[PDB]
Formats: sequence, C-alpha cells, structure tokens
Amino acid sequence: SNQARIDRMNTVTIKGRTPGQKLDRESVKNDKLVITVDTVTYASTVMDWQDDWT
Amino acid sequence: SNQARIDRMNTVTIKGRTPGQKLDRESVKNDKLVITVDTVTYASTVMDWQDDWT
Repeated sequence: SNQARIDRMNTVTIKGRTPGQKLDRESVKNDKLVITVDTVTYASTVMDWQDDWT
Repeated sequence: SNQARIDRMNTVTIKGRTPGQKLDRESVKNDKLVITVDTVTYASTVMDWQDDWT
C-alpha cells in the first residue's frame, strides 16, 4: 500500500471515597495518524555506442 | 486501628536564690499528637463485551 497508521490514547484521573460509597468510572479517548507517499525522485544519463568506442 | 500517637513534653527554667529564701518548684507540661486515615483513592475503567469482540 502507500499508507501507514499509528494510534493515540489518553490518560486517567484519581478520586476519593469513604465507607458506604460506590466507585465512579470514566471514559478514555483515542485517535489516529496517517502518512502517504506521493513522488519519485530520479536522475538519468544516456550515451552513444560510437562515442563510447572512441 | 486507624490512629497513631506520639508524645510531647516541655523543659525547665533556671532561677536564683539568696540565703533564707525557699526554693521554687515548677511543673512540666504534656500533650499528644494523633493522626488518622479516612479517605481511599482509586481509579476505575470499564468496557463492554460487544466492543471487546471487535
């Protein structure tokens, strides 16, 4: 192919509690990244047989 | 338990005297230091089976 992928992710947070209480929960986010290839770089040279012989 | 204890105390004082005088007497003082633990800290994360399978 002509692409590649890499993932990303977030962090968490701390909280506090006392007896008789229930714990709370939070979500976590994510995203992505992509790169592509688009161009060829070159260099060329030509010569003739008669010139090469002399 | 949920408590800890430490002790504290004071010092003395110097005085002067001349012939015929009685000696004064001073009382030292006391106290205490106590520390308690009450709060719990946590982090929680939850996921769903339908999202786990894919």
